[PDB]
Amino acid sequence: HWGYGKHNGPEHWHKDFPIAKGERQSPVDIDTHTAKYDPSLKPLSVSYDQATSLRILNNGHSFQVTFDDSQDKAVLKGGPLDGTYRLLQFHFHWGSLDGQGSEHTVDKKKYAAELHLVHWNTKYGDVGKAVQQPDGLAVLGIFLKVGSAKPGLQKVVDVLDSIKTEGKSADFTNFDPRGLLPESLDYWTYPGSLTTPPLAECVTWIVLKEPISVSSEQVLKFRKLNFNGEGEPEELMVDNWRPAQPLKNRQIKASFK
Ligand SMILES: CC(=O)[C@H]1CC[C@H]2[C@@H]3CC[C@H]4C[C@H](OS(N)(=O)=O)CC[C@]4(C)[C@H]3CC[C@]12C
Ligand SMILES: [Zn+2]
Repeated sequence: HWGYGKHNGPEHWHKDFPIAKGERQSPVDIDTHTAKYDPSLKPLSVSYDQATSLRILNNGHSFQVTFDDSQDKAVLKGGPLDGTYRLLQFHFHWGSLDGQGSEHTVDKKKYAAELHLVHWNTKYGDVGKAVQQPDGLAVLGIFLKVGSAKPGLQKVVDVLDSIKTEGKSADFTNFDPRGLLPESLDYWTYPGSLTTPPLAECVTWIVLKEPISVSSEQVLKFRKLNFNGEGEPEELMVDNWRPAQPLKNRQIKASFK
């Protein structure tokens, strides 16, 4: 039932998922001047050398690239995290136009899109158990601006024609997510939630300061995806972002001065 439209979008989600009005909801506006530099924060450890991508899927809300998370092959550690988080999938949020699409904002600035690399804490054994824990998930968030192409994204863009509508999936092996990362791992971090139903308050957010640049042609291909299933009225998969939620009693910490 839930989606991003007038009648089922973010302003409606609290009816099925009352935690939507909870104390640690995501995304948020990152007020860069209010974020506290924390010299105690460790550099983020991103270990993706042995990542095994499996499939690419249109779930009717985004598309995701799924990984083998049955072993510690692609893990996030350090930064604000205690222990080891396995990469499950990455997906994106994007806009109908370049001036919107990101879920996090930076001083109220919206980017064209936001990449989420979703990881779960191995101490909880499976992602279903991890989403029931306040430190279950770590999501690495990367902003996309429009300019030069990101060569590492092109393999993703080129298969989207094969998963146009909700339910479609394809083999997507040997995709290296290191090709999606910016130079700097400087980050902001805060305790938050999933940004779609069920909006579980299980996420340590790690949002990189440095955006990646993608081309207009790359993001145009995201906008050709469909929310609808094949044979239903065509509704472009655009504006699949939740707006910024109240920060309430939280502190955003910066890894950098
Ligand atoms: C209730 C469940 O079975 C959980 C276990 C794993 C969860 C998924 C983990 C991956 C995240 C990514 C994502 O969240 S985000 N934007 O905060 O990274 C959309 C929700 C979704 C699909 C989650 C939906 C709820 C799932 C399926
Ligand atoms: Zn997301």
